[PDB]
Amino acid sequence: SLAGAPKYIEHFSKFSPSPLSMKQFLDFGSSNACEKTSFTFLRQELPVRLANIMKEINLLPDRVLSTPSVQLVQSWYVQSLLDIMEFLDKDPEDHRTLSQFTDALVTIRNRHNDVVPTMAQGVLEYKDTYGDDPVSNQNIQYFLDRFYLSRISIRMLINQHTLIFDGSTNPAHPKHIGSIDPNCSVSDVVKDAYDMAKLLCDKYYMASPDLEIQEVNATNATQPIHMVYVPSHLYHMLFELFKNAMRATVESHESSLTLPPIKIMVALGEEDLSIKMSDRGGGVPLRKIERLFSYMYSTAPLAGFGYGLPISRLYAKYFQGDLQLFSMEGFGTDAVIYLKALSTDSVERLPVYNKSAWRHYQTIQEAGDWCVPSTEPKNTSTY
Amino acid sequence: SLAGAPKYIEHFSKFSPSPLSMKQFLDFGSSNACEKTSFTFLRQELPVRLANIMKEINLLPDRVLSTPSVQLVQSWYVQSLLDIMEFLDKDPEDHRTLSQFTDALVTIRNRHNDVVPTMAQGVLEYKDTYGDDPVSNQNIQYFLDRFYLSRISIRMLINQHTLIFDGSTNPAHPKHIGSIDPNCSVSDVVKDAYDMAKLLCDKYYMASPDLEIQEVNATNATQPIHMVYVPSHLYHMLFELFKNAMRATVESHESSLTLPPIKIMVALGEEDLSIKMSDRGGGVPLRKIERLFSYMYSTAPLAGFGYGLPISRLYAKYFQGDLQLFSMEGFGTDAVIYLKALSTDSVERLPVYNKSAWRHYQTIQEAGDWCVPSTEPKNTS
Amino acid sequence: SYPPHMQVLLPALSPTMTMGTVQRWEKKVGEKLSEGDLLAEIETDKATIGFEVQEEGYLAKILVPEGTRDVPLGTPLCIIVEKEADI
Amino acid sequence: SYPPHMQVLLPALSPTMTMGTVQRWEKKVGEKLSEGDLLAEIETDKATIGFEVQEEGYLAKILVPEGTRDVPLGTPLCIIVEKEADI
Ligand SMILES: Nc1ncnc2c1ncn2[C@@H]1O[C@H](COP(=O)(O)OP(=O)(O)NP(=O)(O)O)[C@@H](O)[C@H]1O
Ligand SMILES: Nc1ncnc2c1ncn2[C@@H]1O[C@H](COP(=O)(O)OP(=O)(O)NP(=O)(O)O)[C@@H](O)[C@H]1O
Ligand SMILES: [K+]
Ligand SMILES: [K+]
Ligand SMILES: [Mg+2]
Ligand SMILES: [Mg+2]
Repeated sequence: SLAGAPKYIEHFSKFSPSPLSMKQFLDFGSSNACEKTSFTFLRQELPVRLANIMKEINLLPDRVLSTPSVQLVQSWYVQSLLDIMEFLDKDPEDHRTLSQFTDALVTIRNRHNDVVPTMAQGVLEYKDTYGDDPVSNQNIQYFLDRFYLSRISIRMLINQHTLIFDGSTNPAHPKHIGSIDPNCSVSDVVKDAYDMAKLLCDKYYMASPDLEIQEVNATNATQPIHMVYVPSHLYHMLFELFKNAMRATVESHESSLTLPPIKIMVALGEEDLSIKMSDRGGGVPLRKIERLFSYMYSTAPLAGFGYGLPISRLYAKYFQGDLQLFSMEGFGTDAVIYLKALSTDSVERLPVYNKSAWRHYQTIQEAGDWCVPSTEPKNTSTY
Repeated sequence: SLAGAPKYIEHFSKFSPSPLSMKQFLDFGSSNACEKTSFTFLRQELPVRLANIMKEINLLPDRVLSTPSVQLVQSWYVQSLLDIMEFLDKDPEDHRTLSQFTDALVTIRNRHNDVVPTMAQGVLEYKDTYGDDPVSNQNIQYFLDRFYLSRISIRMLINQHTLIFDGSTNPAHPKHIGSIDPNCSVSDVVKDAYDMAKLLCDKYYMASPDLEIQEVNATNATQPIHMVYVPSHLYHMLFELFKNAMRATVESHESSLTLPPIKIMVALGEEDLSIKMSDRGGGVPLRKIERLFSYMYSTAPLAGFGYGLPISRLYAKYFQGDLQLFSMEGFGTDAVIYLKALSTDSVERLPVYNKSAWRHYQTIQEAGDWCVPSTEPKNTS
Repeated sequence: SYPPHMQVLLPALSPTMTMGTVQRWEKKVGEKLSEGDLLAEIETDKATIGFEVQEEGYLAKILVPEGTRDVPLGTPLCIIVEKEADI
Repeated sequence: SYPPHMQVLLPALSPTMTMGTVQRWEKKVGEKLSEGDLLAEIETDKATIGFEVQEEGYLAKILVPEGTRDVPLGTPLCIIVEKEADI
């Protein structure tokens, strides 16, 4: 019941979300992936993940909350909570209850399909009024990484259930366990992502850098590098990075014609799988690197919006990896996706509401930790 | 008076240190640098910098303070403060007062020569007892980056003064303005740093990798890359990085006359001067990178101590630069030094003690705002 | 001044959690407890949750030591009294 | 009767500093002031400094505007009242 929504939130937000390993996902979709145990798990966990993050939605400045776009996703989360909550006391071992559960998840996924651009519009709507505010910046930034990561994990869980149980029969990948490829060809995903970005590049500039691909398997000298991953997550990251590198290469070669290739390095160690994308696209000054992962910086008032970088990083952070950038202004840039090599180490990174999360919101403006130089420095030159 | 030392701290700790640009250092040692203004400045500024950091020393846990070594340097910082204060009411324009001032700076520089191994000894003697706890560990790390960066700055001011105003008959160079080279050949510093490192390596392993350099100047396609800098600082960083690179390169090939070279890439744009050092020394797992800049981690219980990385990064940070490490486990590692390209942007990076600095020592164990998984994750099969 | 104290019972940190392992006491005997601090680390088979202090006071005794496996719900773990005159 | 007000005189932030520029106000009229908070930015010829509050109260009125160049020491900058009953 909609009236009781705030107490459902208070109930489930008290609980801690349950992070899963890729080993756990994979081992579950074994042979007799037990729909009963997937339903009963999700019936509980999804509300836990929803309530936790909604608790944090309610903690952002009222100037952001008031915007139509924010509230539009707030309304989506409230409904999703309820649609799922109408299953809590339903009976497993009944195919009706299970079948209409996956239907409900399909609807939730269709409902939440535009969450990314819509939350981005709310920040834009915030930017088209109060503008900038240091303390407000921090809170929105802290919130967005968490919100978006919470989202990816919710998508994950939903897709796993739907792809396995009979929201498929023909259209999927009859080798994947859900969205998970146990023998994912890292190189093929690199080539796929390159193909699309190149295509978009040629159809927006008429010029394009080539691809150079190299591999170093330090675990087995000769072996092509494969891993247990979600190829679409991987695809998203590389597709995005590729586009950034392609724009940069073409735009910084105003005198050119003779485009320096984008070089890819795939390394595998005992613990890491590293993918380095190198470009000779003129680089970015160091003080601007940090800005590039800011949501409030890359938005106004191949290159679409300005959320490709922060979001790709979240994809990489989701299974305990990272995406780091290091340019050299005047030469080019290196972007690096870091992934856990082992499916045991590939554990969900999930935001958690608690006193610790609460205090990251509503924080004060502090005095500088280090010296701040004067704008007009004292001229110490002689007579 | 020694007895009145605690109030001298509280007086000067209240003030803010004064960050200087490299342009300012260069304009002072313009034509005829004036020892008066250098005197009247340092006479006051050095108390300030001493007092600020000293106030932070007495905020780290009693368990670290009680150790002979931390307390040994504490007593040095006490003395240098009083020595410099003995000049406060002194008369400028009187050559005797100036001449004995630089001598006091020489004395203070010698007193403080071995601050780095000593503070490292204290933390070691601390690890020899209480060992580990996150609340103590975090404070020490926060303190040490600040303490060491502070020292570099005090040694900078003392080195500027003495080089300029002491011993006119020639060591030094001195196309340099103190320790600052207005036209510093980045490449040469790289070659020099490589030569010393290749020497140490070639005799502690009897094998070393070659060097390759490449420069890309975006401001002036042809021109060799130069900058206003302190060659020592630059050399220190590169030297330290070369050692790491050579060790790992040699120790990963564990069977080679076919060692892959260390590659250097020097780039200059409108704002950054960037030096990338690539080696194929087999790399480090990512979870271990952040650990390489920890003071407590690289100390137990060619490759000497463990403070090479953290300290070199502080040199890089001291004039608004950085030192970033990124590897690929099983391949190699890139290490990047980032320096501002303009002497106007190369401003001193100094810790201020204030209420904001106070609360960084006064925090406690919180829960994480992220989910920590179970150590025995539920069997899903 | 002989009061009825405040009791610390193990709650459901996960909705289907019926028992939990008391991993790591982050507060020792005779410590200050402000509403919100990290009291201990509680680990189930699904998560490792940081158990936070709800009611203000001071920790006087611990009923369940570090490393005790499978402690059920509603189980007393430690005692809270408002006054620090118990040390 | 006069409300128990606090006054904020400009201090020397450098030991030789006798006067300084008031860069910008980081706390507007009517705001609470917990000890530690960044009140304003003060810029001299040697440094820009974050000026912090020392006693609790509220911002009542600004006496010296933003951008005001070279204000001598001991000069009042704003009035602080310990009570909320001024808004
Ligand atoms: N390889 C690169 N070289 C130079 N600049 C880059 C590179 N990658 C990113 N940037 C800069 O960082 C920003 C890219 O951030 P990003 O989040 O990818 O948004 P976007 O590429 O502008 N558009 P989109 O990703 O489609 O939303 C751009 O403004 C670029 O100036
Ligand atoms: N280029 C590199 N390749 C692989 N490992 C590295 C590299 N650089 C640093 N490391 C690791 O980081 C650790 C710390 O390095 P560093 O701080 O330079 O101290 P150190 O090399 O151990 N000896 P010292 O420099 O005398 O203190 C090293 O022991 C290496 O394991
Ligand atoms: K929670
Ligand atoms: K200070
Ligand atoms: Mg992009
Ligand atoms: Mg070293």
